[PDB]
Amino acid sequence: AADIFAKFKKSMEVKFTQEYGSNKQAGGDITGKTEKFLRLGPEQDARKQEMIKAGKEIAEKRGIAFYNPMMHMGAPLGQRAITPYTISGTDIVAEPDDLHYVNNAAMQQMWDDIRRTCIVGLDMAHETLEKRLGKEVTPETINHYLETLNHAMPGAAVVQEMMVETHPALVDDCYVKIFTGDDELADEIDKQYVINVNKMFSEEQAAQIKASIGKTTWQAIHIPTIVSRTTDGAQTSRWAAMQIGMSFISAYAMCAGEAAVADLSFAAKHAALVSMGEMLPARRARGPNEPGGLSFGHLSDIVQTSRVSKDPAKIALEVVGAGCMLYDQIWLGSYMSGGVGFTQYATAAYTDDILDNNTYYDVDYINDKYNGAANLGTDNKVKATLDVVKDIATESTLYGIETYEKFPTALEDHFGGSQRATVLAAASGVACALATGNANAGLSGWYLSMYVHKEAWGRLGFFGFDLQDQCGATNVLSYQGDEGLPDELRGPNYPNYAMNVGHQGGYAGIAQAAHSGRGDAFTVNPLLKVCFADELMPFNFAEPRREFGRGAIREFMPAGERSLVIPA
Amino acid sequence: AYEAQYYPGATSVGANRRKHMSGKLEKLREISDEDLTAVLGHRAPGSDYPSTHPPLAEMGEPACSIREAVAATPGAAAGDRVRYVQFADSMYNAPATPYFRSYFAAINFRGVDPGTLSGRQIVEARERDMEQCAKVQMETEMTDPALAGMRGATVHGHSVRLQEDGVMFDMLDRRRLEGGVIIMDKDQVAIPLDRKVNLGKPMSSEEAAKRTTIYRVDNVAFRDDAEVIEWVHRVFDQRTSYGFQPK
Amino acid sequence: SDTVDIYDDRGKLLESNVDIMSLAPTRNAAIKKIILDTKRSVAVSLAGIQGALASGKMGGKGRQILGRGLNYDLVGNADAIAENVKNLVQVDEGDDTSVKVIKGGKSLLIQAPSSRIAAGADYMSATTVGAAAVTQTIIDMFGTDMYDAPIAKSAVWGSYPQTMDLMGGNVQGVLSIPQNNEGLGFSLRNIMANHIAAITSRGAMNAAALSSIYEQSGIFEMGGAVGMFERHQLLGLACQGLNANNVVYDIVKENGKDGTIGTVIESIVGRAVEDGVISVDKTAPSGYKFYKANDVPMWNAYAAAGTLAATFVNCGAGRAAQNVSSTLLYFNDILEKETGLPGCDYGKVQGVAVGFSFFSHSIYGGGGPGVFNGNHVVTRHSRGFAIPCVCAAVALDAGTQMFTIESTSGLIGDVFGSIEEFRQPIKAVAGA
Amino acid sequence: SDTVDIYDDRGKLLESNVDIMSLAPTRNAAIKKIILDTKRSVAVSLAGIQGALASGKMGGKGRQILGRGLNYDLVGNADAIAENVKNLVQVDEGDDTSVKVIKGGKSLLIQAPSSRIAAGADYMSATTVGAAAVTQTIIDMFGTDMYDAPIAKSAVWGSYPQTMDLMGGNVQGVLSIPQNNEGLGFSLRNIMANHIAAITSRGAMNAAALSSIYEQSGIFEMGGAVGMFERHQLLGLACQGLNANNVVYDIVKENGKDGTIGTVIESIVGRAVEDGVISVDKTAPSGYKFYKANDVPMWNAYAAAGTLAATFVNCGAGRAAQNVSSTLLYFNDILEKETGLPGCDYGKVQGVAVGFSFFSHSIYGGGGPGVFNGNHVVTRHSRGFAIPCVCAAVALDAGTQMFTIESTSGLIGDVFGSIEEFRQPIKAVAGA
Ligand code: F43
Ligand SMILES: C[C@@H](OP(=O)(O)O)[C@H](NC(=O)/C=C/CCCCSSCCS(=O)(=O)O)C(=O)O
Ligand SMILES: C[C@@H](OP(=O)(O)O)[C@H](NC(=O)CCCCCCS)C(=O)O
Repeated sequence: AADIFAKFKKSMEVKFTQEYGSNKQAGGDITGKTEKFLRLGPEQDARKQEMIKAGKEIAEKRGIAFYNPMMHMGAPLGQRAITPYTISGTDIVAEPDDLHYVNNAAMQQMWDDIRRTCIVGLDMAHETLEKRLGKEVTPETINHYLETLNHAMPGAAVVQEMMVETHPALVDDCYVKIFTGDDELADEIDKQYVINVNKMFSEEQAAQIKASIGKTTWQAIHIPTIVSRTTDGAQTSRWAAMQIGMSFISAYAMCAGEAAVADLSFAAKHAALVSMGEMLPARRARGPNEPGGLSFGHLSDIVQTSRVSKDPAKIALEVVGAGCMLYDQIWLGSYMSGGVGFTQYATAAYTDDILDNNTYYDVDYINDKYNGAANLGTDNKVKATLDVVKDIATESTLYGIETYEKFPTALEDHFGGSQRATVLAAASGVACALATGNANAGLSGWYLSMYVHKEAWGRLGFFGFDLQDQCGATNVLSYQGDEGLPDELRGPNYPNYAMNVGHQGGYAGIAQAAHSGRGDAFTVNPLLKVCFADELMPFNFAEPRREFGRGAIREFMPAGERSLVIPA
Repeated sequence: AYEAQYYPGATSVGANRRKHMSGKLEKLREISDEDLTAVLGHRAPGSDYPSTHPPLAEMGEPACSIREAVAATPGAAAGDRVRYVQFADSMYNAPATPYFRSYFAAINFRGVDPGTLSGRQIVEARERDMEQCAKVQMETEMTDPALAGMRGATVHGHSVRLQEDGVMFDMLDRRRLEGGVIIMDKDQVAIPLDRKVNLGKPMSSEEAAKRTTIYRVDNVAFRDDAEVIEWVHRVFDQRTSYGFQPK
Repeated sequence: SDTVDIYDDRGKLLESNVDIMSLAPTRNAAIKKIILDTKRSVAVSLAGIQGALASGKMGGKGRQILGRGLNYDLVGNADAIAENVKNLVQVDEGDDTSVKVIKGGKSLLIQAPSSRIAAGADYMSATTVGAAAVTQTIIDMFGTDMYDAPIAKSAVWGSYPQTMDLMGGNVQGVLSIPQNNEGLGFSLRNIMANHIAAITSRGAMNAAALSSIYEQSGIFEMGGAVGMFERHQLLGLACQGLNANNVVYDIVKENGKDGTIGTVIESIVGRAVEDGVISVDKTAPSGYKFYKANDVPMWNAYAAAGTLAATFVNCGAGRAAQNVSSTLLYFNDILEKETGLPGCDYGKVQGVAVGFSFFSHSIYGGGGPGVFNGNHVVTRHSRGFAIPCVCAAVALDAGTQMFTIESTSGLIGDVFGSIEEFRQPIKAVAGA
Repeated sequence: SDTVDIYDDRGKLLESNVDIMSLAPTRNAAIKKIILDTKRSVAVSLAGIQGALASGKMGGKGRQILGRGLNYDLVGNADAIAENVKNLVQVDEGDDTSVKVIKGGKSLLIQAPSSRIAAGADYMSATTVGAAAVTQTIIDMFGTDMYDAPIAKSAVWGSYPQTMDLMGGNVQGVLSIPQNNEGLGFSLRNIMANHIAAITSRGAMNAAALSSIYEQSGIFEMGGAVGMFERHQLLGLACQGLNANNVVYDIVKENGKDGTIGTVIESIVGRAVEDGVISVDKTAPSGYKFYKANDVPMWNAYAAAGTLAATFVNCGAGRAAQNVSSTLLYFNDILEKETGLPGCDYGKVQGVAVGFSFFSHSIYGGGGPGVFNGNHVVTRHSRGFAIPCVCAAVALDAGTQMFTIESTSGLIGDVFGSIEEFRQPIKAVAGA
């Protein structure tokens, strides 16, 4: 698309031909193959300058050595010009350092919002009340229950005398809403508590969702960020269940602790629980609701772009962005390693419009060659075959490679082979998924892109990059026990995927692409789709890439700060 | 006897890749033993090879039919440390590409530990065995001293725009054009040497274009190499199909 | 040496003068067969796979993959499926593989050949090979395109290997995955009480019996029955689990009409005194008699028997599973108050019962009795003497529970409840 | 129904016209025996317990409980200990229990009777009963008062059950605890390469063979060898692990003096052409020949064989374990370039090797080759065809490693290396 190609050019212009800080990078050509290295070091950049000063002062105050760029071997950072990034699809120009998750409250809050969330069915609990206590559940009793719950869930008492409670001003991000596929019930619940499926989604998407979940009722629970940050993801479902239990006891005048209560506990903790993700094996041991457990389908469903857009590519690209950030920057780059981590491994897929350029080109190519297959629709899709994948992925990769070759700025932007690999394979995979409505065809496309890339340049990614690559093509359509899985159900714990940067966010994007091409309401879990269809959440899930930009320019307000109870 | 065919493709990129893999490489320059040792930075030039374990002849070896069948390298026999040589190569038609450097090592040298990355390629081997490998890479068309650099750390440059003098960026400035020749005056981890190592004149842009193992759309376009694309497609179709059912 | 008579669930003599050592999991052919058969057997929901294929609802709670529907009549082709599955599951023609079509083609029983167990570290081969065979058969039978292979596979396997288990899949046995074990040698303890009651068709004594078999097999595997501890565990197993000397059944009978936990205690103490297991050691100033046990493992076994008999009476009277937690607690607590002797497992049955009561009556976790097992954090602590009572309790429930046997264990029940050694564990152990 | 000749590590014929199906872990008595013996066996460091007792250093790294010293001469009394231990471990007098004093009283081999394995869900009974027997023996033989019993116990069991394992304890087998499994059927895959090379006394071909047996037993238990996949896996096992038709050994021999990864590729391709396994499908304009396989599983087996022969040559030349990661990668990568055919395991050996290279040369995890295994996140992905090479590599190292066989595996080597079926696995499988 001409508008994306132009937008890519503008990103290259901003990054490389307009001065940033003191880098002296005014003027020049985005197609030229040469650069003058001024060896200015870190001070050329305004953030680095601020970091240097803070480091020196803190080292002095605390009496043990700290941040000091002169500790870098040979020479300090920035022997070549330090240049900025534009968040793709936006005009937000960010400092590189401001996109490190540690430095970026929007990124931290995105993870918090997911970690602190679970979904708990209400039907099982209502049946319990009816069966064991002979209670009638009505809209009125539910309304009273939800008022109780919205008091109790943040950490407040409903039963005992002489209780201490969380300070409301510390836990203002905690709340519980409901959604239901029962339209009549929906109309009778106090609107303050309802995620309105018929209002939040298009008519087509609402119908898909309702048909999927039938006439079931669900609680979308978000526990306090402050608690999530003190503890872990495995906390979430436990917290939810405790306060659900207390609220039932109070709202329905049960015995404060009787056998029937245990049934409510089992339902909330197990039988009617939907976690963001499941637990992880010993080597990377973690309980539920950690990044590793979060399937690609799940992430696709949390991200809300699918709900507010009708552009299949845009929807997939938002998921790629959210995915590379969470999976690479926080999960792989922190949880599974740490230190400086993997900012730019991830930014490559959500900045400077390079990925977008390749993807949108691919849409045009597909539409031209496969009779509008990439347009939103179901019966315009092409059946997944080796031929279709070879066609689309090869074309995609060739174009993306030629772009990197014709624009030395783009090559220098994505200076790491891995970055380029993610970009090229993401486009290829999304493209294949868009045409076929088959997420695993997307995966085939992803792997073939890697194969073409390696032969073209006689290099691919980092030392360990293509473990999953080389296992990739063969495991796409394997049906062996620990090999076979639709990409929708794959995630960071799929064995080949469990280690390496530059993949997981792409796979999330591919999963979404199979469904967004179809205009599908969700990728794998409607419960998560509806749960996050909620503007009260701190993080704007409809626009994750922009949100990261808002965090970079210090305009994102996170939950969970403790300034209330800290010295001033 | 089976004769290797190495790699598909009829373009210059094909011929170059086959040259790299087979080790059929033109010698373009010379580096003395002592100069090579110097830039590698593992021991003083001319000094004995330090060891990591006693020589095989001294400590003896377990009863093993494989140890008995497979001759130790000189470096293995002597108990040398495993040390390395590492190179970065410009995407702007440096003769070498990482994979092809590794293929060259694996095909032509015994007891080697090649590793391929986008920005660097390394050979780890017993010190004296490694040096023979470094010598070949350094003296042949495989390395252009401007478009490539021996770098054990801080390898950044392969994907960066060239300096106006046609030299690939080195954050640590280990080598540069002086008097029309490339001088390396630091070791591969950028510790300054007490010597200036003369690596001779760089290739012209024209020559590098003809000698490169890399494809580029403004040189030898990958898009146009139907034969190598076919290779990729064949391997892809096989791997996919056989992972479903190996038949 | 210790011998007992073994009586069935209706108080009929099965075998006389049985050495308790011959009841050991490590020695008893019938126990060994139960374990091996437990290891090698899985259930397959062909109806489940069918609907998952058609709807895209595979891989766990709430999951649905749109636009990938596969319409395969598995139920209608169940005989041919079963035959193909057998061919794949079996190791050699005419080995001990069995594949049976259950309830009109909606389910399969798969018994993997024992060679797979012998060649395995554990028991998961029955699951993995059972699922592999089904997947293969479906692909073969219905000509699934390779580009749809992922969908067919996960209809069977669910979210594995993204998840550690076959989450939202259609292949399950009686056991859980190894990694769910809290401790070493715990796999056989990780069987839901609901499962046991299903398998034994709600026969309370049979439920306790089978549960005792698994529990003690677990205790053995945990190294909990070494040296003097062997006699200790086997006396427990005989007297509690296998109705040694008809004592458990007799106590139920005499307490059946009007008995309480309290009268069951009197039954047990009276027998202990009569049989010379305990004697008055000291009379206090008030006239209260302090007892001592003449045979400590034997006294323990009487306490075990009494715990279960009390369960039968208390849960039986109420037709309510929930009574089991208090029964285990109060039987043992009141027994100590009665005698000045330690309760079953030297407090450990009572301890289990305290936490179990809390965790079957609170907000924090657990559930109804049916959810608990020897591997459960709440109910693992006694050496096999608590969980058999829980299985009995679940068996006795007349319909108070939300988490019914049917809701958790229907498939398991339909598939395992057939086999004789499972539904008649006391007869199996005794050799009938 | 392929037949192969089996040859030992010196190129001597062991058995002619072996049907590969007879090599199945599910069929082969010798493999089953290796598996059963592995499950039922553990090592005990008497020296370790003695030290822990005296110093209070038990329960893990850094740990020391002051003021609780017990001075017991375990090593000096190892024979009497072994005898008492045997009495506790055995189920029945004259069963297959065995307890052997190792290295002058410092260590024990304990082989639990197979009855415990039959009666167990897994293999942990060897550890738990082994530890229980040693604990009981110490308490009895040395007269530990009950107030010191916790100290005596933990000298053996370490931090269990606060920890899930016997952390800082003195009992371990060749396997790890079930809960460490990443996947279902993975227990037999969770064996450190260093362990394998220790047990085979650094015999490179025997290391690869023993490893192949465990790996393939793993794949079988994972349900990865069902239907057509059975032939596939057994072809690999035979050609790679068991020197089928002497090809691996022959290739080593012809490449032994001057050969490289490159020349080993030539050896493999040459044979594949000669043996009719592959043919030229098409000649490209350049004269490059695109091959196709006439028998896909057989081609895979040639690639598997080649991968190992390449390991022997490249690691052999360097006497350096580290060469294995690149060998696996470049053997397969260059093989594909040479032929236009898929490398071993259709890219999965190369895949493992990419991540394995990285995780054996980087900051992020892994380590030297010796720390890897088929259950390791890095090296699990290939279906048994990678880890045998790693065990070979470790065997061949002449002393480049920090994490030597001794440092991780000395106890295991001392104890399990004495067992001839483990030390000589090709002979074991071939019935020699
Ligand atoms: C020490 C290693 C070996 C290893 O296991 N990891 C390193 C370590 C480095 C460290 C660097 C921090 C520091 O400088 O102190 C960290 C940040 C991980 C951490 N500890 O937090 C890292 N790499 Ni690496 N590392 C990266 C990359 C790369 C690219 C860079 C090539 C180039 O031409 O510049 C190459 C691999 C390749 O060639 O494909 C690479 C190599 C290597 N990677 C080399 C160092 C290379 C050198 O000597 O310069 N990284 C990248 O490709 C992109 C971004 C990137 C990182 C963080 C971010 O995403 O912002 C990152 C992140
Ligand atoms: C028991 C198990 O829950 P599950 O049965 O749902 O798995 C387990 N939960 C727990 O052990 C929970 C423990 C902490 C909360 C209870 C501590 S006792 S303090 C309450 C006294 S009272 O004021 O309520 O009377 C879990 O893993 O979540
Ligand atoms: C391999 C394994 O490490 P160990 O071998 O167990 O030390 C694993 N780390 C990783 O996979 C690191 C992943 C993130 C860093 C590298 C991304 S390219 C882990 O810590 O569990």
